Amino acid sequence: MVLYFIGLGLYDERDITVKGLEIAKKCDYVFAEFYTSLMAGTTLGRIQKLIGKEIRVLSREDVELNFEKIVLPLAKENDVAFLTPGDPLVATTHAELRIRAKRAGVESYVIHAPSIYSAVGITGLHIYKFGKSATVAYPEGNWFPTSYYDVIKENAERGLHTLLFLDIKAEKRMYMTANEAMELLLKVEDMKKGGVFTDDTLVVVLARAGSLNPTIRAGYVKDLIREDFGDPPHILIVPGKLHIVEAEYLVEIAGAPREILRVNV
Amino acid sequence: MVLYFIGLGLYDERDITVKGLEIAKKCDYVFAEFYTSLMAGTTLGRIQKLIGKEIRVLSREDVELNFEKIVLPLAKENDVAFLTPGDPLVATTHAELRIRAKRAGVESYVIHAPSIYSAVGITGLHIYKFGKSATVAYPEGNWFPTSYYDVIKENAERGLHTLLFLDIKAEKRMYMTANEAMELLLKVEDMKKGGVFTDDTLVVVLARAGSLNPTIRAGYVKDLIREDFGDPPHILIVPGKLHIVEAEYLVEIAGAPREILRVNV
Ligand SMILES: Nc1ncnc2c1ncn2[C@@H]1O[C@H](CSCC[C@H](N)C(=O)O)[C@@H](O)[C@H]1O
Repeated sequence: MVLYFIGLGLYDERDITVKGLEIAKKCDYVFAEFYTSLMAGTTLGRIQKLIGKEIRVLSREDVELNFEKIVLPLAKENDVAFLTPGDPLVATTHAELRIRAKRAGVESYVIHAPSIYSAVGITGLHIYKFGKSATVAYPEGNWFPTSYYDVIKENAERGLHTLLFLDIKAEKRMYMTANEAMELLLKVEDMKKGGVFTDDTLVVVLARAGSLNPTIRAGYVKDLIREDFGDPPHILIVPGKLHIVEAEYLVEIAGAPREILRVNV
Repeated sequence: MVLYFIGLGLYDERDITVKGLEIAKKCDYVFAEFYTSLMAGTTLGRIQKLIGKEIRVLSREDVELNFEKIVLPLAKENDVAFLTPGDPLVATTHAELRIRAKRAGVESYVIHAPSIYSAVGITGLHIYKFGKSATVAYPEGNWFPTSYYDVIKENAERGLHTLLFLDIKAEKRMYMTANEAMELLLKVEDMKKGGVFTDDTLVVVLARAGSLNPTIRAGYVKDLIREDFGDPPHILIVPGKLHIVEAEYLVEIAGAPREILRVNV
């Protein structure tokens, strides 16, 4: 009778909310997609074991083109769940699927889960200070995406931090590292020369949020661009002007150069 | 020797993650704070029964002034949990507590949970389009703060959405309603005349996010200002120019008038 969109969280199968788990366990059919993000600390098997249900994984094509043919038909006479990494409606286009559900006469409900969008709070940067977000996409052929550079410029001008989601090519098992994102940004900088992203720019890297020991590092691009931040997923952040407490946390917790403690007010 | 910052999530006792629950259950001591926000869909008793541990609630003073006197001494020789509504470290004052832990020679780990910051994705508005966030504070005496109005102005002129956290008197457990926020914003507009918030402004109200039955409503201030959005908590969003997909979700899912499809896109 219903369709549930349930987030699985940041890193492993235990990042699902108790609410989401109890609801999933009682659903008749369970579908899921693992192309919008990477849960580096679990496997399909462990997720299936926790929920006690077989999980039918769908590809991007299955979802975007055939969601109404694969999932919705069952939701008309059964309780169906659609699982996704992190929060199902953050930096995905899954919200549109609720419209398809409605038009198909299917009621849908959303169960949230920890998202990287809010988890960056662990970097010590004030969440309210984050401005517009952007995605660093892999260049393809003659096409080299650069909109994310303008976003950083716009936020920085306002003293706001910029969250940069990094690209993912699930089927090819490609996960953009913070290092690759920094390299692309330097290239865009040489092209636009806006002084937005250089070797002297302070950046923050958060890798495998959700795990108990995520990698949290802050420093200048010149020093971090070749640093090993561990396995993906990674997210890159370009902070705006720092408040004293933000700088203190980056130094004490993220190993940033003590010199950033001296904010230029 | 270990302190766990564990998020309780959005609304009720089941919004904690499985990871958070299992870790909390094994902790020797469990503390909690309910001053950064509240858990409107549950009670201390229900949270205690779920975790199966006595929970010592701490006031803002207990934490800000005495975190190292009350919590850290126990964390030095035991496993201690510190529960917070939402996702830990979204609240600005949380981060610094990890530095206190470090100074006391205590290891700390963060267990994330859903935050309203990311849960607003259920409004159908693209997460990347949210700019700087702000809090609408109740005016009192001769004090009439209005910085949140400027935040909306700066975001909107850049085509970005503005997430407005509404004031809460945690201690007294009194919540500002979206209606009161709209009244205040109209009040501020009449004083600043910036043309930022008027009867013709399109707003989105999200009430009781996390619940299976949150109220999601979109429409013009003139129509929503006296509407009943149900019990707290309420969140108010002033969207910037909309992508057609965002507008269609607001119409189909949030009952927005068809007019937004031609006026706000
Ligand atoms: N645990 C994690 N650690 C670091 N980055 C993460 C992450 N989970 C997701 N990301 C980042 O976000 C991108 C996916 S965007 C989809 C996000 C998801 N709906 C959520 O709510 O988190 C990844 O390519 C990566 O850059």
